[PDB]
Amino acid sequence: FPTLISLLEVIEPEVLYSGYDSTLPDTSTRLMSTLNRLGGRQVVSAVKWAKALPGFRNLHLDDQMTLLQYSWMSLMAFSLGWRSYKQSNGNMLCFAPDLVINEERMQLPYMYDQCQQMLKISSEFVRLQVSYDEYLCMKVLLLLSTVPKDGLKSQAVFDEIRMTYIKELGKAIVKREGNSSQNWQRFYQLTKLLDSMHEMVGGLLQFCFYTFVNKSLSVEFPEMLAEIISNQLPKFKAGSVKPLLFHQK
Amino acid sequence: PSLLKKLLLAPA
Ligand SMILES: C[C@]12CCC(=O)C=C1CC[C@@H]1[C@@H]2[C@@H](O)C[C@@]2(C)[C@H]1CC[C@]2(O)C(=O)CO
Repeated sequence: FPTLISLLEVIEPEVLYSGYDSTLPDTSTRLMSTLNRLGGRQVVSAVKWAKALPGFRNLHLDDQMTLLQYSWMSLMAFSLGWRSYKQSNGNMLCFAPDLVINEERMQLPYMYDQCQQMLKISSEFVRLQVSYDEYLCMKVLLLLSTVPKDGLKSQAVFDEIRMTYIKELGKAIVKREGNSSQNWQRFYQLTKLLDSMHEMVGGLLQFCFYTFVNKSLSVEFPEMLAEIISNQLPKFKAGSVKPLLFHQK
Repeated sequence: PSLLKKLLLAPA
């Protein structure tokens, strides 16, 4: 019998290369434009992943678009945290196999704070020693953790999917531990981590918003990512979006 | 006809 966790493993996309162009002025602007080009391709990969995610296609198309537009930065930063954990134990930002950034190069203008914020996400994977299956279940829950205050068009379907993957997270925890003493404690810690992602990514999103709107910074964005931000940004800045939290705020 | 909508409706 096939399991949901085994399917999450098989649909996880391969890591993308940047195609980086080390033969140029390592300016802050060019690095940010390079990262956004990689980010746009990673979002395309994440859309294809969501289409294959068991249950996601049952949502109204408009809800599928809302969830991807609202959560894309959480997905990208969480996966960056995982790669940086597995490839460098949280010491370097492992954007792609050909684009590994150590924190000396984060001294570039506008780069220090955002790199510290990305490293903090990776440091949580190190602290908790997150397993691959726990990571895969948590990543689905991030896709399902930011919603309009006024609700979704297929609310009942959404409620069912979200509860399904909360249960799957519990199953991944039970598998990680040939015993029982820590199952609830572990679920508590990982749902605390999920809740904390909203704030841990908030500064990254605000910085992205500013580089998108402030054209004099000359940061370039690829086409589909620009479309996504242009829809997400007004909703976030207007306060019309809410996080789904497991614990009292 | 946004790019995201097109991708969600596309086959692959
Ligand atoms: C998705 C992305 C690129 C691909 C990746 O492995 C992880 C991320 C998450 C952080 C993103 C990053 C880039 O897109 C550039 C971003 C948006 C950065 C947050 C702030 C940022 O540096 C900018 O706002 C530059 O304009």
